[PDB]
Amino acid sequence: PRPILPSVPSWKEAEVQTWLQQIGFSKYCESFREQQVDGDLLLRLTEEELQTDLGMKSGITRKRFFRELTELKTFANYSTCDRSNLADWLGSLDPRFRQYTYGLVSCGLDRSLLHRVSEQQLLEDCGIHLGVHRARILTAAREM
Amino acid sequence: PILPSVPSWKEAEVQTWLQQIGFSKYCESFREQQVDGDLLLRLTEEELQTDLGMKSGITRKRFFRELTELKTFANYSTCDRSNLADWLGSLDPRFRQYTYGLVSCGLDRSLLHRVSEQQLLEDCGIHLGVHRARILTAAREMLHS
Amino acid sequence: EVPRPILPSVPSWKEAEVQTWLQQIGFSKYCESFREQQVDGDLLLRLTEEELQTDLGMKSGITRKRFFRELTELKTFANYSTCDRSNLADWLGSLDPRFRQYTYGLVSCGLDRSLLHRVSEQQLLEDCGIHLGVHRARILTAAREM
Amino acid sequence: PILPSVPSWKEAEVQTWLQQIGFSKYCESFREQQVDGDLLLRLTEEELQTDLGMKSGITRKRFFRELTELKTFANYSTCDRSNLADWLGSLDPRFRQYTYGLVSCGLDRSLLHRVSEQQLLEDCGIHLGVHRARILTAAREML
Amino acid sequence: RALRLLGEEVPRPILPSVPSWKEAEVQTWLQQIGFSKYCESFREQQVDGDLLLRLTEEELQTDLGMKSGITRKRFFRELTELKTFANYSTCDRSNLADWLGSLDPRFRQYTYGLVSCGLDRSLLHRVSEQQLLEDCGIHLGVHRARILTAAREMLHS
Amino acid sequence: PRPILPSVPSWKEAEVQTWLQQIGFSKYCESFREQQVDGDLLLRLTEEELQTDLGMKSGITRKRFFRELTELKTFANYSTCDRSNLADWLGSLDPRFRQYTYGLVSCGLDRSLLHRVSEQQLLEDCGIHLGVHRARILTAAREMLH
Amino acid sequence: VPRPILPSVPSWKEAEVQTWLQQIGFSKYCESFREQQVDGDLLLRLTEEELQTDLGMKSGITRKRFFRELTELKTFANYSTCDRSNLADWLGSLDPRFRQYTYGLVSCGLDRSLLHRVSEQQLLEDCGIHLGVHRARILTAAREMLHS
Amino acid sequence: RPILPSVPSWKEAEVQTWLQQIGFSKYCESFREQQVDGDLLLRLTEEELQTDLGMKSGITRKRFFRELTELKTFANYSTCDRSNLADWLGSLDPRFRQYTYGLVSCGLDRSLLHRVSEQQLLEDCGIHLGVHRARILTAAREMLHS
Repeated sequence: PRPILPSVPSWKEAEVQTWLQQIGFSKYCESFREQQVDGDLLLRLTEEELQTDLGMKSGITRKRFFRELTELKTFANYSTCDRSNLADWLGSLDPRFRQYTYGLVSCGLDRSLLHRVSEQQLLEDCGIHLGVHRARILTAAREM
Repeated sequence: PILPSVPSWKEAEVQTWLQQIGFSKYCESFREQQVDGDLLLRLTEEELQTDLGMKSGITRKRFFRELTELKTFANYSTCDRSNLADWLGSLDPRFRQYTYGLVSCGLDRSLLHRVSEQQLLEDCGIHLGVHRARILTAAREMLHS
Repeated sequence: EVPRPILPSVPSWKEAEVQTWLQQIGFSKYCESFREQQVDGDLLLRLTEEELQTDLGMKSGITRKRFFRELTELKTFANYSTCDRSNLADWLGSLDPRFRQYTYGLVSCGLDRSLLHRVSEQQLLEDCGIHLGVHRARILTAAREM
Repeated sequence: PILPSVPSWKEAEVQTWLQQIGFSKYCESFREQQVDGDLLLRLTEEELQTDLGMKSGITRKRFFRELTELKTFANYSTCDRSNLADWLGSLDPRFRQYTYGLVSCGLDRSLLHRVSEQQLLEDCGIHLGVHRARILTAAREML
Repeated sequence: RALRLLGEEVPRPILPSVPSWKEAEVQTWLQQIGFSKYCESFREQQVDGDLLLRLTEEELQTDLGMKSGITRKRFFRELTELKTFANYSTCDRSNLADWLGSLDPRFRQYTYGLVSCGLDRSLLHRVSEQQLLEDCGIHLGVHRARILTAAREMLHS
Repeated sequence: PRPILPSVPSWKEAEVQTWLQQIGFSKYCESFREQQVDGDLLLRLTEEELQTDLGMKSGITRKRFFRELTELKTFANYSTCDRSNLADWLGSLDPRFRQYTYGLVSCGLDRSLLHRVSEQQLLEDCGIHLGVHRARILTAAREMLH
Repeated sequence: VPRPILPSVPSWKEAEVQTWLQQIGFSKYCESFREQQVDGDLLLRLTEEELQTDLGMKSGITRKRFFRELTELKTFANYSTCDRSNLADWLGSLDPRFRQYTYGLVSCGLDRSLLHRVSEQQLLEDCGIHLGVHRARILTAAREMLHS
Repeated sequence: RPILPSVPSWKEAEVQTWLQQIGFSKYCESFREQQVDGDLLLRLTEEELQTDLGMKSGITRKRFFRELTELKTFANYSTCDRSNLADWLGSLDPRFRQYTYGLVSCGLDRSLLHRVSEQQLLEDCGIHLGVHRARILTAAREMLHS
């Protein structure tokens, strides 16, 4: 079935490899192995890195990949890196927002600091690309 | 007739559709690229040209003509809780095509009032200004709770 | 010497009628490209400079100008009844007969008489393909009254 | 004499004119490209260089010098219902050359007042700012 | 009485009617100024008085084959002298030459540029900075500013 | 004798070499040696230098590298070059900010000067790329006792 | 009248330019300067671009050495033939080093009376004064000049 | 460990000796070929170092500038520095002494310094650190004149 609370931030190369198999991306196992992609790097993967460093030339294939990564990010356990439980805060707003947890905690944001965050920061620093999402997160952050 | 549940389509249903619209030539590319319903609905000019090998702008226009038809008469119920499809359709039947674009950003009826022109263009993929403006206008004259 | 039929239902034209028109206007040389690219009425009415150069192989700007001269004539005298419920054709024509050529551009965006008042300059240029500023300005002005 | 009806010229008359002005070398290109009166009047720098193969900027300048003459002394009556030709000419004989530019956008005397500087440049092909400004000024005060 | 125009250095004739010059007179002038090397190019391209007066950096480099910026500068130095002392009577009905000359003798060189756009004394008051640069080919800002200033302070009533 | 926090500013080529081995970047030992990277240069290393001069072509590899370097920078002993103890000031704000110490002291900033620092300075001169971090550091700097 | 102290560079011919190149250790470039027909006027107006592309001086360092010599020459040159209003002494009074800008200003037809109206853009683009510090000083002093 | 070296007056030979002392003998040939003397050494840019002197590595350039900054910090500028800007800059911060030649080359002195802008200190005088620019500017506005 579908894995329950995987601790992706603490994943090692081997766990990333397993996940690539499960989602039907075995073709890319070699690249990910050579590049030594662990949990931290997987969560922070960009379009650019995927295309140039991991050899995923097709925009459609990349879209499929990010579709899977988004799913993983949505259901991951962030407890090692998420002391204030931003995951649950984001999830309460909309389950789909949970995917942004690692982006926020990687900049050192927590519940208490969230109120002061700017739109630019959510886009550039936290990697929230959808305006709709940014706006909703911003709004809710100002009112808690 | 029956409206196809394109959001839930798999590669095989996409392959069938390509045949029906006279694009059998492209079946192999779509198979290789593993285009399912979700990816079909979200297909861009760029992806069509570069990743699927549809070099001609005219051919791409023909393709989008067919895709727009499909999108107009698709069943979105699995992914469209608030029934944005009918809201769009009531404005103009041709706007139903934008359903998946809106629900893919997590918009629904309640959130629609707050949407910006930039958001409709960049996030939702509504390319025609005329359409954007009409959708924006009608969204502001909704229920604001 | 005007191509026959006059007052044609270009929106409903198929490849064959496009082919016939190309012959009549002395562009037989391009029949093959139009055939290969499967240009019908709808696509002919929406044809761009870019598509004409790249996809249909009309390399000369002067040849493209000759082509658009003919296409403008066709668009000016075409029957748009199937696709133009609000009769934008007559509205445009009343302003200036030459403006009737913009009918398909306006109806293809889903504009009609009632919506026209709200249209912007950007919309007329980008969405409706009205390239001449003079024309855009006149159409815009008249739209803001109705 | 009588001014030639350049708007109605066919390929053959364009060919004749090229010979007369000493541009015989370009007859073949003009023939291949099927340049008639309408296209001759609307010819751009770009078309002349790329489509007609006139590589030299100096040669193009010589060509436009001849074309401007032709435009200045052409008969526009078929296409110029409101006689913009005479209006332009009265301002400055040299402005008659812009007749076809204006009538091709569907302008006439009555509409002229509403024209903008951008429109005269982009739509009508009036490249000299000085000329644009004078035509604009006079158009607003006939209103 | 600083008249070096009666000097041996200065190309003959003095006060030439350059607007009416034909290829042959252009050829003669090239010889006098030590640009014989370019005679062939100018002949081939059929440069007459009107084209000589209107010549641009671009035409000089690409169409006439003068690849060096320094050589072009030398050329324009000579052309500016010619333009400064030329007779513009055929083309300058309102005597813009004298108007420009009264401001500064070296501004007379702009005469053909101004009359070529259809400027005259009466119209000069309305001229813009853009027009002097793009239409008249006055490249030096200092010159543009002085001409502009003087034009705005003209009596048109 | 072994110190807890390493004195990276005083490191020589040999200590840099050792560190590369420990973090699994032995592959790059040669490049670092040829380029004569010491502690000072290691602390000041940029993306560009890492790619072009040290031959680390992969953006993923560079990310792994900087992940290790950030840790080193966070826990380094800066006492030789940090007379006013900006390290502890930054650390008090957030332990993760200690990584910016060498950036600040390399421009000649100290506690007394910190109040005057601008956003542009923190970005261009000090190399603080994260907006969130800049803003927090800036805020705290303005509200200091001069 | 045989040897002058301050050289009349504006009136120099090719031959005097050639001699100067030899003296400053740039004999290697004599042929290029000869071929390009560089006289005093052109020497004084030489740009970075012309020096690199037309005269073949590829190195930025070599160009810097060249301009170091040219700046000296420009600073001490006699401009009397072309400088009626004595802008040279005006510039010199501000700072001796600013005398090097004389030919740049007189070549645009500036003089003392016109100086008050000059703009920063003009000093940079038309007169070739590249150092902002120099432009600012010249601009400041020019604001206290009397115009007509 | 040179005491007050008169770098502005240095000839090719002294620059060569200096290169040897700092472990850059590899670059002696290029510096010789390009005829780098004291004046050119003090005014050297990243661009000239890369393109004209063949120092391809950014890291090597950084090492070089580290040495040059040291030399500039300890140099005797008396030939070119009549108002003793060197001591004024040094009194502010010993690390500012390195900017002496940049300032005096533009003809600046103690009395003029106040009129300089931040852009001028960057573009004309080659002061790359914003923090340094701002500190020099501030102190210049508050100084005692005659």
